[PDB]
Amino acid sequence: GELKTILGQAKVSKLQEKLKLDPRSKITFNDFKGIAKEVGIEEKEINSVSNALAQSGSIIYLPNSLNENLKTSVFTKPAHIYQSLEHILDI
Amino acid sequence: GELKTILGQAKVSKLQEKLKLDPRSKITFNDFKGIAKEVGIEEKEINSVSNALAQSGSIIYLPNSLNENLKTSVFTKPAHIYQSLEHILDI
Repeated sequence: GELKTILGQAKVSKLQEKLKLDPRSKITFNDFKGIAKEVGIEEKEINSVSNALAQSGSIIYLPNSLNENLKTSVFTKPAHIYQSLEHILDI
Repeated sequence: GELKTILGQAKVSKLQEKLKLDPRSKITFNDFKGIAKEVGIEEKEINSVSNALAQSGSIIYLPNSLNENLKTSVFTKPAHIYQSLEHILDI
């Protein structure tokens, strides 16, 4: 199923590109779902895609957080957050 | 916790930026593992990180492919592959 795998991945790549163009750096998870649907990602796959993007460091999305804000927020440009955190904690 | 999750993700973000700057567009999984180790990702974590990067569309990695070339190859700049494939097949 190499062809099917690649073509589905291509949609998430488009999602990554669109989050890059978007000037927002923090959006709601509902906002994120809408952008994912714009590039053709099916509803039943959005949760899985959000998890893959978080584990790959492409977004920060912390649905298990008890902080009400982080729980429903998607950070779409997390490189700045990673770099800032390692700077201020000197690690 | 949120902080450990973010700092773990930061390593995979660093891996993505190393792969972007590497002149090669196709590397062995062995070489991929080595670059990941350079940024602190252990061999114990590599399979999960590669799954997340593949599902995110950040790499193409088809280890179960029967084509002997693809099964050990990591495509580190797949954006051009996605574009070409959708173009030549007209969706």
